[PDB]
Amino acid sequence: MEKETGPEVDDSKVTYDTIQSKVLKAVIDQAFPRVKEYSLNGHTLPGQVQQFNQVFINNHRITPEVTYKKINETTAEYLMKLRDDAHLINAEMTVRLQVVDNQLHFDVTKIVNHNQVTPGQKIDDESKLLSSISFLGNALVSVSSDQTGAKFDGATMSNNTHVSGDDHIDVTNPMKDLAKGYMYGFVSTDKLAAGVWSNSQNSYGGGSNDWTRLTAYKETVGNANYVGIHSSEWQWEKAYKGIVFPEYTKELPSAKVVITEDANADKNVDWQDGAIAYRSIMNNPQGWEKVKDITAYRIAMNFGSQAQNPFLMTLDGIKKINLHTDGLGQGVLLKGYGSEGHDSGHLNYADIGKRIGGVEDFKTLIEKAKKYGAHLGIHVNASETYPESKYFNEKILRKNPDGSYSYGWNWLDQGINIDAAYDLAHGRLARWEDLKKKLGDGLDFIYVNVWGNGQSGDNGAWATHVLAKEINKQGWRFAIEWGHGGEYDSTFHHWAADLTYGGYTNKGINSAITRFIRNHQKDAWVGDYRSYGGAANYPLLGGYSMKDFEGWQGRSDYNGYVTNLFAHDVMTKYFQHFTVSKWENGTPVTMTDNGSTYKWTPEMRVELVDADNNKVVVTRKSNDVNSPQYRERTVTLNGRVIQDGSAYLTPWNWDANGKKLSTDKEKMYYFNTQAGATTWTLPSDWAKSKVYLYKLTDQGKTEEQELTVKDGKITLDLLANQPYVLYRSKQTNPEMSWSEGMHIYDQGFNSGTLKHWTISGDASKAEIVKSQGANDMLRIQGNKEKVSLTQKLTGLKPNTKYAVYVGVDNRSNAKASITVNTGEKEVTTYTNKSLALNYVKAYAHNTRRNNATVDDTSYFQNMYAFFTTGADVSNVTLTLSREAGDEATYFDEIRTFENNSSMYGDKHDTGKGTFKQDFENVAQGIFPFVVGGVEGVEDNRTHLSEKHDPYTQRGWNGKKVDDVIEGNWSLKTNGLVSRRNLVYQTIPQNFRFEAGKTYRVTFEYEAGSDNTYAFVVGKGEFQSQASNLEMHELPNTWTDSKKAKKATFLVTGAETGDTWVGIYSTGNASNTRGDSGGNANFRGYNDFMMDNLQIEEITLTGKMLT
Ligand SMILES: CC(=O)N[C@H]1[C@@H](OC[C@H](N)C(=O)O)O[C@H](CO)[C@H](O)[C@@H]1O[C@@H]1O[C@H](CO)[C@H](O)[C@H](O)[C@H]1O
Ligand SMILES: [Ca+2]
Ligand SMILES: [Ca+2]
Ligand SMILES: [Ca+2]
Ligand SMILES: [Mn+2]
Repeated sequence: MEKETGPEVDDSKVTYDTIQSKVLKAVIDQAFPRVKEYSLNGHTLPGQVQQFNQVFINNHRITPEVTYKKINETTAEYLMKLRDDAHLINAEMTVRLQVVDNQLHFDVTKIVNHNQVTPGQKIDDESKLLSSISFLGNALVSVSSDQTGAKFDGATMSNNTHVSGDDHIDVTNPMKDLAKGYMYGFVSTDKLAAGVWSNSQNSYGGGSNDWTRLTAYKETVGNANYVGIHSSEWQWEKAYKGIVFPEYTKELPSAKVVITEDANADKNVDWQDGAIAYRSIMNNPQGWEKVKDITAYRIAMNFGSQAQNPFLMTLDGIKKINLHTDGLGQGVLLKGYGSEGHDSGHLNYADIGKRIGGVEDFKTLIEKAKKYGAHLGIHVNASETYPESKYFNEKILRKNPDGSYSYGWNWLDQGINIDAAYDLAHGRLARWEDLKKKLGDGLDFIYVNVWGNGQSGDNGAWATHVLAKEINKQGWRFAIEWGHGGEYDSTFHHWAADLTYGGYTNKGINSAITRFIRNHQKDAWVGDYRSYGGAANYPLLGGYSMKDFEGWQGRSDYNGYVTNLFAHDVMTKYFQHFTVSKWENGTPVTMTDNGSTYKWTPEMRVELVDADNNKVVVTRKSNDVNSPQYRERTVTLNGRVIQDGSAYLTPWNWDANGKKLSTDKEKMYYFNTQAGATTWTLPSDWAKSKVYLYKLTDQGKTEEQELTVKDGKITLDLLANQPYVLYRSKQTNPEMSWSEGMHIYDQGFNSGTLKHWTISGDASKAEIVKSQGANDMLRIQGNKEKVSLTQKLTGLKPNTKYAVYVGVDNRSNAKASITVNTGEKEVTTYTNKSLALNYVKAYAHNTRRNNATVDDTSYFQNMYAFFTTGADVSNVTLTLSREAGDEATYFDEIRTFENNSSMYGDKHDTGKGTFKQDFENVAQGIFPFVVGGVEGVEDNRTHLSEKHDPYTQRGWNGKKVDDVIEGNWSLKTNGLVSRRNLVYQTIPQNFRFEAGKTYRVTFEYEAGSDNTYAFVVGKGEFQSQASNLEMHELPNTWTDSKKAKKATFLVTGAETGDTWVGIYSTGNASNTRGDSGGNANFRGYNDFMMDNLQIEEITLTGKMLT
């Protein structure tokens, strides 16, 4: 390339003015809100040196008619009239330029559209809206190739660990052309650096073209090249299908420049100085301050009516983590907080799940969690819905150009995507307000799943900012699924924080510039995941690594959850208590992974600081990518080593909510991923103190040991992958009030003792033991006489109907029982040997080997008693018992909760009399059935279907069968045809067919096809050597009937007491009658629904005999 030239500047017809603070002067044009040049401490940066007196309004070029007024020494104002008759533009906007110390503020302070526009109302011609305002072509700041050290540095969105989103461009003549959007952008000389912020929600496209609030341009002026940073275009009045959006969707355009000398004392002026200064002018995502102290994120899952994780139970999980981390902060995402659980009832945000304890228990969870620094969030969806949801309506549904439904997710039911723009234009905001009204204060975050993938149409920067603003207005923090989503407002990105998702192209934001700026404000980054290479091969700042133990994707590994907190998250969060001040890259390395060999330039040293002038230095131990030292760092705090390679001894001076700890509560955490002794220098305020070490377990601080301090040092030679904590004085563990609000003490056997139970019989026969997943359970075995354990049920309401269950896995033939005595009445339920394996994937005691009870299996199933309190609730007792037997019974999870079922002779209490299940008052699950093994351990595709006429019922969109047969609820199975396996079955603890007695079993059913499902009678444990079943294939219920059919069967209990009945998915092909895809799923060809179950003990007489 040859040296470039462009027109010189003739300013003979220009009148300039100046506005200035004490430190910064800006020369501004009186004709147009343009800054020619900035001066600070005798140094200069150009602005827009060549006049460009045009703006673009709705993408039309306009020469504004401008009048000017200098308001005061720092502030000028411009009235800009905008007229273009041919394009129906008739408007005016007012702009102010204001110097605030070393900042320049550009604000559109008033906009008037002379066309008639009413937010929320019809507009007959959308071209009458004032929809976009662009000042592209007027740089807010620039640098010239004639200036020493002229450079531009900008960040774009990249989620590929191999590809940095950052550009670093020397501003030279000649240079390559530049006309490109950026999220962040800095220009600098060797004397001054500038950064630019804008609230513009412009996009130039997806990927690296998105979130492009700035635009950088090269312009050649005389003999110099300038690179200028412009705000990208701003949005204003918008509509969807002629309906103007609500007023709150309009945000007045704003941009700021900040200009700085050296800001990190390294005696160089570059983009890093700009980035430090940029923190004073940037938007900050709402709730960001909380992020640095949320050390323990995880998901607690409910799904398919099962109530795997009742709100009050999650509080016990929080207490376990509080003990095990010694008071680190927590963030629990409640996936399935609403309706029947995860992916039920979407859009009705206020519908808090009733079977997990409803709004009352959710409020209690939020309140009691505060003292543990545990913040709750919920999973919501703003992109698709199901017929059951109150908000399912034809008008909200997304249609394709050909008129067909845009079908969404199919799992429990077939959903349909919604049109998010229609939704915004028709009262979406009110749904968040309804949830806020019902739930009240204290919820931390809303996690909006799926948004950003286009299912509901436009989910880009503007639409996401609007959505985030609705959520933030209720006082909630915004969180999102995708690494690329919600760049402006999000504080958490699930695909950044769960390192296992999506592979190397779909992770967090791969930008040193962006991470420098915002590391402390969000978990949005690239964490350590060696097999992705590039930025993920041991990032020096770490990066959030999320695991779970409460059922999400079948995750149950508590111990691995805790070790991962300490292996990745403690130091990640430590760094978030400081701001990045310096970032030094090393030499490029060559890596090979994921099918390519590529160059990567790694960070080698990162420095951070806080408001107390503490200094943290993180250094990679080697730039050699093939050395073990590439994946090691040292960390110093004011020069003192706190991490070196596999071990750290890190101070922690913040309580679980982030508040500064008192001196006597200051501590240090030790963790080493390897065996071996390590030696550490103590800080001066520890060097002469006594020091005590504790091993951290689910019981809190254990194995107290005073350490020997020699020459101000300590040496630690402890277990690998085991957290420890150090203090300068002896510490104890607090009372945890286990299971508070649940009417019993320590329902999950987490307190390490049984002393709060009254034990009758030989107490040595009852012990707390760990499952194969380390889940503590009550075990009774080897007893020659009855052993019972009793507690009072406390805090009950008088004259109230209740259910109680205990999870039970009985490996003995001996009777294992749950008994409630109300003071006035006693009810009891028992099981002999358990015969049904547990297939509920989100449930902690399913039969997956790694959370098996014993012998690699789990037969845990909920064993219920139903009772009613009288006038006096001071002596209501719950007893677990086990008659004599050699083998073990395991019990875990005692849940007592209001319930209004009437299953026993039309009465509530466990008792004699005809059994009936109308499904209208189910405590949880699909009682008296339990899900079978048809899908193995799964988020089972059988659940309680909820009525919403007409959408859930025959005829809507050609639906062949009703989701709900009678009342508001039925038992629905979605699409589980041709599986040759058991869909669900009774178990004797839920309904016992007594030996030698005969029962009439009746129910109503829908079936979409002939002989796809069968009513079956079995006994003992089902094996798919296959078990004998009595098989009754069921015809479809709609080709020759306008409603569900009634079925009736006689069943005599086998002498072994283990008879059961159920529904089996046959080997027959279903018939979708020429329909396919979403239509076929929605219409119910492959479905089965049951309702109005009745089981009556009878004596065979007369014609019953035939
Ligand atoms: C990872 C995740 O959140 N997936 C949910 C997402 O799935 C679509 C893509 N595969 C993706 O974004 O990852 O959105 C759908 C709803 O449209 C589901 O919520 C996905 O989660 C899945 O939910 C089902 C139950 O519906 C099961 O629990 C799966 O285990 C779970 O991954
Ligand atoms: Ca510097
Ligand atoms: Ca337990
Ligand atoms: Ca019903
Ligand atoms: Mn449903």
